[PDB]
This record gives sequence, structure tokens and C-alpha cells, in this order.
Amino acid sequence: TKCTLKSFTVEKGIYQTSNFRVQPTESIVRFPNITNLCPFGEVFNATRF
Amino acid sequence: QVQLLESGGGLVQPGRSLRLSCAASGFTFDDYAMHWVRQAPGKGLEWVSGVSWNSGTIGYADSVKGRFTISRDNAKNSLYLHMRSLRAEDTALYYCAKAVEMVRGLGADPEYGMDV
Repeated sequence: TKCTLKSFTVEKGIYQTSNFRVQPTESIVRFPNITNLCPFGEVFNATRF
Repeated sequence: QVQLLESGGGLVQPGRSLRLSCAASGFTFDDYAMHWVRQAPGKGLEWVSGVSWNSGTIGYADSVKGRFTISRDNAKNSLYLHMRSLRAEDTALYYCAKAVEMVRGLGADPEYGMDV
């Protein structure tokens, strides 16, 4: 408050100083489950080429 | 409707080449292995060649090794069978046949069972 008023003597009252704010602590990512797949295992396990 | 169109009719003399074409209707070409089976009169069916669903040639016959050749055409749903330097002893009737087994039928690749 002293450096908010640019003064060395603070007079009786209530002085708005600053802002309070909570910070995000962790990161959450979500997606629907995976069901289909690409047919690579159908080629690499095939009997012949 | 499953229609087999076989093309390449004509007369050929021994010492030259030959070419037959298989066309299929009513089903997907890539899903089944395509085989060639021949049968001369007065004799039973006998495998002559084949090729898997993956268009992989399976080999050549014991009698005609080195001259026959087989190929697929997955783009136009067609099939080529070429006869290099035929001889008069190879005279018979050629037959085109399709497999049945649905793809990924589990423990080897489904490539057998000619039906049509």
C-alpha cells in the first residue's frame, strides 16, 4: 500500500492493493476409446507375398 | 450374380505363346485366391496353377516348369494366364476357378476351397 500511494504515510482507510488468482496445477486430456486398427498385422503375418 | 467370363479363344500351333483372361462378376476379386485347374478328356481334374488372395504366385507345375506364367489384375478385377513356348503335348482344356474363404478367417491365410 505504501508504494501504491507513492507515499510514506498511509492514512486510515481501506486501499485496494492487487489481484488474487489461483493457477492451474495439472493438465488433463481426454478422448473416446480406440476401436478400429489399420491392416498392417494382416500383411506382416501373411503366408506369402 | 457371379459370372465368369473367359476370353482368349482361337487356334494355336505348338512352339508359340498363348494368353487367357479371367473376368469375374458378382464378387470382389481381391478377397479370394484364384486358381487354374485343367482336365483333359478321359482323365480327372488336375491342378495346373494358382495364385493367392495377395496376388502371390504359388509355383509352376512339374511337367511344365519354366514356361507357364500367371498374374492377377486387382485394378480391373481381371486375370492373365500366359503360355510361353507351348508344345503339342500340353493340349488340354484350361479352367479358371475362385476361392470361397472369407478374408481373415484365422491360423493361416484363407486361400483354398475352389467352388465356382
